[PDB]
Amino acid sequence: MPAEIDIDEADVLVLSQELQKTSKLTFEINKSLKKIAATSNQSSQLFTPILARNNVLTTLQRNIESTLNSVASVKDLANEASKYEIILQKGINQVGLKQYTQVV
Amino acid sequence: FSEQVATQEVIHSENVIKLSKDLHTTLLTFDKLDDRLTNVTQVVSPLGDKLETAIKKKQNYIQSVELIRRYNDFYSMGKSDIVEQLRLSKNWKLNLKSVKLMKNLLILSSKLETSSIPKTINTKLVIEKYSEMMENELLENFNSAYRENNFTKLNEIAIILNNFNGGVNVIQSFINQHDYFI
Amino acid sequence: KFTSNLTDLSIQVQEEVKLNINKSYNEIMTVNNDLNVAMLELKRVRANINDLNEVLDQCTKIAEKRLQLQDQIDQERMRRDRSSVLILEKFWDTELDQLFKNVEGAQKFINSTKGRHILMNSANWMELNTTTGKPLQMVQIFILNDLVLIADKSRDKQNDFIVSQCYPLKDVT
Amino acid sequence: KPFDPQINITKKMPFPYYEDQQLGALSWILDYFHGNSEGSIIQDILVGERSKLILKCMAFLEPFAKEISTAKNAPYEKGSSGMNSYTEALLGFIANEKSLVDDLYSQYTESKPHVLSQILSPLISAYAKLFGANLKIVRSNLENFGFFSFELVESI
Amino acid sequence: VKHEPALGQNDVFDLDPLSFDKWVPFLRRALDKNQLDPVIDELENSIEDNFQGLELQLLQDSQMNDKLETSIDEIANIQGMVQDTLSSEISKFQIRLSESANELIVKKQMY
Repeated sequence: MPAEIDIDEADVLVLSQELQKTSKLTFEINKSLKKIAATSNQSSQLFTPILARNNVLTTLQRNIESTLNSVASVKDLANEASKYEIILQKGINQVGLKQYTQVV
Repeated sequence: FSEQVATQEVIHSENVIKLSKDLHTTLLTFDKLDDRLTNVTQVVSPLGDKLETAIKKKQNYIQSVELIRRYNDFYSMGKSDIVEQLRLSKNWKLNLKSVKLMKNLLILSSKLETSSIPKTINTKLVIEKYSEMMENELLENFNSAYRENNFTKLNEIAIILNNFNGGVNVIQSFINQHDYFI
Repeated sequence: KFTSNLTDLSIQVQEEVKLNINKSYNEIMTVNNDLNVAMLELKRVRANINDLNEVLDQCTKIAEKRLQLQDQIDQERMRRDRSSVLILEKFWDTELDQLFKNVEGAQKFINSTKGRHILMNSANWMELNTTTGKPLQMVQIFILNDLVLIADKSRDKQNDFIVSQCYPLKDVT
Repeated sequence: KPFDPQINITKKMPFPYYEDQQLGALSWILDYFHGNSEGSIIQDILVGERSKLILKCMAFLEPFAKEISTAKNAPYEKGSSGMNSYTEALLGFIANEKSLVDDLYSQYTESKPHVLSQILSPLISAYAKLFGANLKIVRSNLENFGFFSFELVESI
Repeated sequence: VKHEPALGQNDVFDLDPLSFDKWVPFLRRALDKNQLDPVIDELENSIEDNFQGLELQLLQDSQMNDKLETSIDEIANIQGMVQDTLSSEISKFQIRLSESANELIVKKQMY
């Protein structure tokens, strides 16, 4: 004002120091993809074989557990189906969530 | 003269011009930033979605078994302090006072409704006190007696005993262990 | 016998796929759990970084908005060279944020509070008893714009009302 | 259950929100009913459940907003009818409608905002109705009640 | 995972599981006699940890598995786009700090 006339180098380089503080925000950005994308690659490879074992359930044990009764007999289904007229006529709340619905 | 005003011309004109152009391109960069962030957390809905599966009946089984061996302690007969730590592992190290003397007082504090009332909490806290005295000799053996153990035997064995606190009793067992010569 | 194979291979399926895949999701989705916390708080502070895109790539683009608002002004069609406030207003509001770096440091207000635009330096000069040559008490050296605060900040750990050996710089020798 | 939503505006209380004892069995029953494909049906039923319940709680606050009780006192004259709180709990139960409805998903499902149309398009017609009511008690005379219209503007 | 801690006795607060902590220990064993008559109900609560524990164990590994596919797949593609966006940010302060010291160097020439 009365003597501050050279303010371009100091307020603008201070704004470049703020841009150096925003270069520290680029350290927060390289740090952002660094920490976040590091969690991405780390959890990604960490749980891909978890999708191979959940896939081992979800492919092999899935249709294996489906084709358990690929051939299964005639009278026994009447027997245990009648035992699901035992258990399915116990209500829902006695029986329970995947108890009832999985008997369905 | 117009050398200085040439610094005003190139510096002010190019600075304002490429300031707006580069900062507007930076605004397009921020558009890509919130783009990838929105697709990122939107892809991170499966994180919480799978993360509801923390079925803490494990906590009911370590807690139910904690009630069980707690009742083994609460028969005034919890002599299951394998000697005396148990040695080199009871959680990973000396945890006979860590998981159990803190369960002798904190499970002396475990009052369901009446649940072996304060006749039992006192002497159960005296099992916290006997295992606390042997704990004092234990971390005293860890760091105060060794005093030569630059390794984890002072460090991560008393710091394995860092569920027990009050390490200025160990500094008291440094004016009585390492400044005991002093 | 195929029902015996259902007991063996399917008890392996439910029991061993449930227990083994229970280890896969337990340990591996525990790594997805804690690493989900890592990308979770990383997503939160990443949203703070997106806020920094507003706090720096828009705030210095607001400085650029005044800049190309002045080259957009360009009102010579030479005395319109006062194209910055942040030559005065945000430069003594940044230097009055050095009256907030001052007012934080205190660093006058206490009772001078006039002009420390460049509160230009602070040092740690443990002073000397000038006669005997022995040391005196310590003193922060607060060299402001136009006044000196040679303040013993001991045991005045603030920097609110520290011991102000003070005078103005225009006759400081 | 029904209740005056003004009681959750007087006491400012948080709005009802169902929870996971249901919701695990609910979404389970849904995709369970996408193996059965009748999740559309029980979905439309559920539009029934919460839509009618908004007709219940929002049947409480039909009273103080069908009637703008300040007709021509000065003309306007108080700024103080109850179409404000009507539209307030209308939007806030639109909000917990939005969340609590659009929670329960295997994430990609088409009709989730179409569900929101199924629940709220009748309530769009409810606001259009009471919008009609205050639209005609504030009618037929500028400065009837003519400034008070601006709060209607507020509401719209 | 999330197990094998010390936990003894964190949240002292005996949790009254089937109220077996309340019934045997806290209503028939009030003054430290029992838990010996109640210790039988504690081992019975361990069998109840095998039947309650087996019951929750059935529901433990039950919700599976379709698919969380683009968790991994969008983790991959969004990780590569995260790499390219990180190139946009390092490029952003590259050209940005290049201009900052550029016209702060011509502004140092204004100094």
